[PDB]
Order: sequence, then C-alpha cells, then structure tokens
Amino acid sequence: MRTGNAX
Amino acid sequence: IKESYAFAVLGEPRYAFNFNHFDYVNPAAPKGGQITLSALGTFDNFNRYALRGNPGARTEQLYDTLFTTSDDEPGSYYPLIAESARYADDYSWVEVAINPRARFHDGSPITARDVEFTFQKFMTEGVPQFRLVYKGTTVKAIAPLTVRIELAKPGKEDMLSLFSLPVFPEKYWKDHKLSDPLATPPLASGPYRVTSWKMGQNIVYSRVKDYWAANLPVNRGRWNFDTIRYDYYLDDNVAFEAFKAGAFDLRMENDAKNWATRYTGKNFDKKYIIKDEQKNESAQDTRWLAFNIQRPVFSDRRVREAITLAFDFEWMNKALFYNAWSRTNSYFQNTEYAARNYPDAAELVLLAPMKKDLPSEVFTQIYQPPVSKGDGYDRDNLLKADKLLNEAGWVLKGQQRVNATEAQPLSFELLLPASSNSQWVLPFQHSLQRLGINMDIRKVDNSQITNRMRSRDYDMMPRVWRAMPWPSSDLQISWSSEYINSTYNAPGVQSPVIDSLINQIIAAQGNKEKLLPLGRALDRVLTWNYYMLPMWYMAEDRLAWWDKFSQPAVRPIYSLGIDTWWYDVNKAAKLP
Repeated sequence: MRTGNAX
Repeated sequence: IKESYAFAVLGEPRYAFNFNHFDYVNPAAPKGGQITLSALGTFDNFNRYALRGNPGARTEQLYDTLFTTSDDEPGSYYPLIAESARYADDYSWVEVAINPRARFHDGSPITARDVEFTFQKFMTEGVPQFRLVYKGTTVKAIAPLTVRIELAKPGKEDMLSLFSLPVFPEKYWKDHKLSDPLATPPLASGPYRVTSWKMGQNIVYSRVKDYWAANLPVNRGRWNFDTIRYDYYLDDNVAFEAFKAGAFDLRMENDAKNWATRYTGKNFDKKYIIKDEQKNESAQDTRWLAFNIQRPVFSDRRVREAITLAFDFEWMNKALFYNAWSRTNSYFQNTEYAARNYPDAAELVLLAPMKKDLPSEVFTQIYQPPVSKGDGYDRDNLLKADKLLNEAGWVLKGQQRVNATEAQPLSFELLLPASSNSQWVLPFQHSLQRLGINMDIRKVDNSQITNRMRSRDYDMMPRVWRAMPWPSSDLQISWSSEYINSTYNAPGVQSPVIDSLINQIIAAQGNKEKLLPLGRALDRVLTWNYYMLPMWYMAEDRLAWWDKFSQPAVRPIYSLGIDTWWYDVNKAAKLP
C-alpha cells in the first residue's frame, strides 16, 4: 500500500 | 484519443454499458437503523495516512475518491468524484473531469485544485513509499474541474491507483501536516461522518443525509444504516462472549473451536442469531509467521527451513482445529498465478538467467510445506530439522542448541498480539524445545504491536498476506529492496532476484499473457527461500449475525458486501 503504513 | 466512464486493470469492465446499479445490491434498499461492530485492540487518532499512531476503525474510508472499485471484479473503476476521463492509449496521461456537484461535508466544492493539492501533500508529507512510486509523476489542475495526470513511464495500474487517492480539502489540510496524528476527525467527504467517540474505546459514524452522490450508480442500494458504531475489545474471547450476549450485531468467526462447539444456547435455539457458511472461489488472504532475516538468528535459509519443519500443521488441524483449515502454500493462493505445477518454457526463460542465485528446487520440484502424519512427534520431519541445523552450525550441547563456534544458544522471541487466540503457540514452542531451540513468547498491546511491526523490531511475528488476484505493481512495496522501510516488507529481504522479477512485473502492468509466468516464477522464488513460515487459510466465510438485517440476492465475489445490507424492521421486531 502506497498511501498508508501497515496496521 | 479515447474517452471512457469505466476502467479495468485487466480486460474489460463488467458495467461498461447501461450501468444503473451493481448486480449485488437492492436499488430500493431502505435507509435507517444502526449496525454495531467490534474492533480488536485500541486506537489513538483519526489520520490513517500519518507516519505513526494507531488509526481508528474505518478511517481509511473518510474520503470519496475520483473513481471507486466494484466488489464483484478484481480491479474495475467507476465514477465517483470524477465523471469521466480522456487518456492516451498507453495510459501515460489522463485528463479527469470532476463532477461539478461534488462537495465536502461543509458544503464547499471539490475542485481540480484540491486534487493537485492532494498529490503534492502525499509527495512531501506522506508515507515515504508514495514519493518513490510516483517519482516523476505530475498532477496539475489545467481547468477548474479538469485534472491532468502525467506518468514519467508507462504504468496503467499506477495510473488507475491514483483514482483511489482520497481527495483532501486544501482549506483544512493546509493547516495540518499529513505526517502528524489527528486528535480530532479531519474535514471529510464520504457517505459517513464521525460524530462522536471515546479515545481507545468507541467511534460512532452517522449517515450524511444530504450526501451529494447518494444517487450515483456506484452508491445506489449502499450506505443504508443511519449509524455505524465500533466498540473496541482487548481480546477476541471477550468480544465473542459480548457477541453472544447481544453487545454487537455481526461477527466474522476466525476461530475453528468457537464455530465447532460454541454456537449454542438460548439465542441460537430461538433463532435470534443466524449462522452462515458460504464457499468462496476467489483469491484468499493467507496467514504466515515472518522471519526477520536481518537478525543473525534467521539469516541462514537452513535455519528457517528447520524451524518450518518443527511446525506440525496436521497435528494442530486434527487435534485443535476440527480439520477446518487448509495449509497456506502460495503468495497467489487459489488463483491462476499460484505455482502449483512445474515451470513451463516461458517461466524457464525468466528463471534460467538467475540459476546461480536460486535454490535448485525452483526448477525440479513443486513447493510443498512440510506434511506430517498428524499423530504428533513426526520422526522424519524432526530428523531433517536436526540435519539442517547441524549443517548451519547449531549443535546440541546438553539439551540446548548452541552455535558450534561461539557457543551462543539458539534463541528467539515470538512477538504476539495479546488480542489473538493463539492455541497453536505452546505446541510450536514445545516442538522447538524438543529440538533444543528456545522460543520466548512476548504478548503486547495493540499500540506496541503496530509500532514494532512497522519498525520490524521482532525476531518473529505473525503477518497476514492479503489476497492478491493478479501480480500487481503493489508487489514492489512489500518485496523490492528500495522499499525496505515501507512497513510492508515483513522479512526484511533485499534480493536482486526478487527485484528483477518485480521490475518485469511492473513493466507488464495490464498485460495478462506475460504477468502469468511472471507471477508463478515470483511465487517459486518467495516460497522456496522460506522468507516466512506458512500457516493456514480457509476458502469459506463463516459469519453470524443477530437477525435484524436483510441482504441482496447476490453477494459480491471480493467482499462480504455488508455495506449493501439494510435494517429490516420486521425481522428486528422479533428480537427481545
């Protein structure tokens, strides 16, 4: 994912 | 040259002609009612796009986007904020026309300037992988309601992925760094707005009753509930008990023992709760345990292979899990791109140039995770683990494995979310102890799990590999060396083999005939190097809910379609 960090 | 109202990464969009609503909705679905959902762990802010923090449930859906994806296709895009686009044949530039009726929640217009502002905000204050992926891309407002996007190199999927960017209001976000957590919800635009919350405990979303796009084809029959409430639970056992007690409305059941033995009691007898199991034919999420290969303990492929041999899945499935699970064995699980047969000639043309840097099994065998008899104490698999550990220099001194030169014990820490059901952990720890390997167990809260997962501050931890229906250019963020600090590279791998295979995949975006051997070849490299330890998946969806809802006749292929459900006041009237 290019817009957010892992969750 | 061309102008269109719908796009697809591979092939043709399903709703290309006379698109009134999706096949998997009821266009006439009534509005009203509440759905209450659970979330595990905690949260501390409202900015999904920050460099840190624990973002709240659903905060990735606060904003509408230029186009939105259908849920019954792998990658097709349909109008939301945008009405249409013109574009070059190779998709290296597109001019997007903005709907003049598009509005943020404060009633102000969404314009081409907002989109241009949004791209520059991600480029300069966003997650570090964004400015790498879109290096050399420009996004420019060339008219009040026309945005022109230009890519420096061909990338049909990279283009289409910009259609999924949230469109930020400049009038709010000029005063907030994108990298900073938000203590309060930002100015937004989607069909639901945060209206109340308690930090770490609940978030309530309310349906925006004058939502400007409520009657667009992509939205007809969706977003029906007046209220969506998320309540946070510290572990899944208390959440499952709260579900049975009626504390929330819908449960996705990922525990085999719960499903086999605990869907009993007064509320199931009186049919207040509905239990549903449907087979699912599409691409599958898979569970793995990541090896941090940057730490000395897991730097040798033989040690990773040996620890994998100590994981007795057949015993766990038989003795603990009612034979519910299937063994994970592909990074393209249950798709055409899984490497489940022998390499064909096209794959060998891709792989043979790199034979020096590949495990030999890539050419001669099909990848298969270890299989045991299911009785426990598999002699063949544990003897092979001992053989590999000895070759790597970890030998038994007394009862403990010890480096043959230094004499340092073979020991590592398994980092675990306190919220998970982890019935498999002690059996695995016991099997490793019988090989002389010490595994410490550390259970931590949801904020420390997120912080340490992102920084790779672990020896081993569980990771979910999300379903990937085709070899997407997203693969570089998770696996390629320049993206090592994206937070998605779980093993910490920097390999020139992976990099070359993914560079070829990115050069073949939208070209299925060549992505097919590329995906299978990449699957072989990732699996045969034992970067992670395969756990399990299930191709069926096990759901239960309190009987207050009705559903369309057709369920979407790629999601459960809960946003197409509605509150059924005749069924609800029958509940206590």
